[PDB]
Amino acid sequence: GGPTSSEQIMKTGALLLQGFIQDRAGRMGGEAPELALDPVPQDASTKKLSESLKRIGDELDSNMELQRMIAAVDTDSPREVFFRVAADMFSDGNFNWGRVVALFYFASKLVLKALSTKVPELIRTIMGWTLDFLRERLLGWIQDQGGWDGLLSYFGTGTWQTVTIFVAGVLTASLTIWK
Repeated sequence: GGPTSSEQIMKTGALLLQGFIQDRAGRMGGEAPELALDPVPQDASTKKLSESLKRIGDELDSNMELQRMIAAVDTDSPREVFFRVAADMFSDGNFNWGRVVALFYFASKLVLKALSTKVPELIRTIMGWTLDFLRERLLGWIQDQGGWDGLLSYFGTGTWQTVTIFVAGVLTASLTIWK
């Protein structure tokens, strides 16, 4: 399977994270135009997947408990908090798509806080952390699931707002451990 190839899984991860960031920070992704990361085009399927992730992210953006905990995160040096939260969400050795979405949402939120200073740098740095965690911890599971396509089934039509309560809850819980 082509979507089961590690290269395709990484590329879709990068494109999903990029689109998440370029929604609330605008073109240039970061800031400095000579350092902007080009938006790599999405095929129809990846666009459907990005649009779904946008709506789930918008729902998470209205979860005030989650937003309070995200806001508490120091974005000067976010290495420690990012990796502790990422590890914590997967510490039971299990995987599900809600945790993946929670991770990519969290990564994108951290970048948009670092919107203060060094955005193209924090964008690259946090994107790198996220894709490294994807490759080291999640890629095999995504391969065994047949690619990114399975994400949509986790939220279901007409139940995705219910599912997002549980997504917010796992991310909120991890951030509480590091509060």
